Amino acid sequence: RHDEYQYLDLIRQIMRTGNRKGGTISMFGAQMRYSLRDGIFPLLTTKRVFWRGVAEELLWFVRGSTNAKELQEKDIHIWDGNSSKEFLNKMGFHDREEGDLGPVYGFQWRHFGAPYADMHTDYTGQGVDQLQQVIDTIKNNPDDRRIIMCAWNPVDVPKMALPPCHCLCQFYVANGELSCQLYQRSADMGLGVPFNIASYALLTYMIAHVTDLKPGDFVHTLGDAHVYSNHCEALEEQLKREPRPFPSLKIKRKVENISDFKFEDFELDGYKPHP
Amino acid sequence: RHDEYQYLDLIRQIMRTGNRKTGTISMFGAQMRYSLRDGIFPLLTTKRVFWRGVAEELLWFVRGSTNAKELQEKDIHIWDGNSSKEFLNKMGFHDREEGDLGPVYGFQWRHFGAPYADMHTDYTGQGVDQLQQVIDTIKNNPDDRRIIMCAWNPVDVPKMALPPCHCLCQFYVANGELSCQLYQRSADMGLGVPFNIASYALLTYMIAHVTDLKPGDFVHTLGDAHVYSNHCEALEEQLKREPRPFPSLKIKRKVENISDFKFEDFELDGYKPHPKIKMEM
Ligand SMILES: O=c1ccn([C@H]2C[C@H](O)[C@@H](COP(=O)(O)O)O2)c(=O)[nH]1
Ligand SMILES: O=c1ccn([C@H]2C[C@H](O)[C@@H](COP(=O)(O)O)O2)c(=O)[nH]1
Repeated sequence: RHDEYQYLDLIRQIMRTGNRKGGTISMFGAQMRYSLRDGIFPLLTTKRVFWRGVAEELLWFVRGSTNAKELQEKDIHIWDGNSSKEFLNKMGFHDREEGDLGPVYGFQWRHFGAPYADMHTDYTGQGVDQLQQVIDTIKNNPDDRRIIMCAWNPVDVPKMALPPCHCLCQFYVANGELSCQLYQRSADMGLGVPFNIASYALLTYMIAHVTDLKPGDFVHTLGDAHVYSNHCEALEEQLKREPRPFPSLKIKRKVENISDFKFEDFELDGYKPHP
Repeated sequence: RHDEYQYLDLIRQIMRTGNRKTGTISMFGAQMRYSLRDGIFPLLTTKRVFWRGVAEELLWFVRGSTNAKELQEKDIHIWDGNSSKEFLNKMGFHDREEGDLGPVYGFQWRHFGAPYADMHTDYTGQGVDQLQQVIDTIKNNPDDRRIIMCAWNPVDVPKMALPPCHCLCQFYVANGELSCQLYQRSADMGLGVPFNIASYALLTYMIAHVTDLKPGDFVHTLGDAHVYSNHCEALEEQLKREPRPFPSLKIKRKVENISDFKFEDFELDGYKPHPKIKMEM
């Protein structure tokens, strides 16, 4: 059975048995598994996913950036509404300049625990570089059961433009394969979840490449999994669609370090989503 | 189907198809759901679980303690091997006194982000009191999707006697019920997982009681779920056992705040487990 049916089945289950809150319909606790083997890339097909946005945002997290203007320069506007000087003033951050998202993902992955000042501050050597730590552990002690990267930082969540949906991820190595599990506290099934699967499947492909392992599975765990009430009609139309075979992903060259990837290094072949 | 079959089915699946890597046999990524409704308490029945240890350890976390001697005074020795002055010296903590586990669960739940000194330091008002925060959010904004308590603190994990297995938990409210999901990075299916289910089911019962809600579900999510190779014979004996109906749990009085619970406040009725099975190191 096509892996995308897990996603469609959960949407069907939520709309048919979920809890209505004043508007969403939700369920609590779900888990999906997507194979990443033999070049398979789980970019959902029953609706087009924003591949360019997935990859550019992930490269921006890997650089440790908290500056939304670096995404805007690449025509990525996912963090726009939360980076305006007007929105930042409404939250309570008065000396915060346009584009400064605060200590969001990039900062937590590269500098967890460092005191945040602004998006231009040199944080070199400050805090825990969890992304490099996971790479070092996968290479040196792959059976380790603490290969974790955490973005949910209770100290910093109030300083962020938005609290992170992707709380932590854990890696696992077996059979020459790298697997990843993501704990996502809040999942908009309609518009958020396909993008989120692609982000963490892509991070797994990147870390596998630089650790000389093959991608295994991406395990997606959800907390509050929900459908917005105004998307139900559109989702009933999407549930009529049969998933198309997933595209393949190849990395075009031997990339040495996780910081060395560029958008052009990815070759996404055969992506044929429904209209 | 009895909820305990989810646990038994995973043990069977791990031994049959798990990855062989002391040797472990493991799978990555699993999820179980245990109903906590109508007074049902998921204290596993295929082996007798240490109920007084589950409860006393949880009350010790709620107090914010990191002192294993407070558990020892109650004849609870679960944190002993990791609190000896010899073990603490091997880890690299030289000025650490006997019983000082470092900034483990109790400290992270009550004082996340505070600088840890020792187990006797007064941390009043320091760091984030995530447990009280969870309670305030459930009472004031129950639809909130950020009702989280995190014990995985990358800054403090190197100072802990042991890195936490229980990384975070999230709460959810619907139809007057409180549910909890635990993300457990590492799960020993033999002796670890039954105790761990009981701890977070009990925490859900306690928070539901103080927030005027009814317990809903406990969702248990696992990362590296495994069995030790030397426990396979014992686990094959456990798999022959049929689960008995779960016991019930009642809270004997109206407890106002999460910090006010005492072990005598719990009434666990009808616990009828099969005997313990030796699973040693
Ligand atoms: O990567 C992301 C970011 C956001 N959301 C959705 C989940 C919720 O619908 C909303 C975030 O709102 P809160 O859970 O923080 O209230 O956006 C996702 O699905 N994925
Ligand atoms: O509450 C706990 C604590 C420990 N363990 C088990 C999991 C592993 O077998 C071991 C911890 O070792 P690491 O995962 O930290 O290596 O103890 C549990 O199952 N539950």
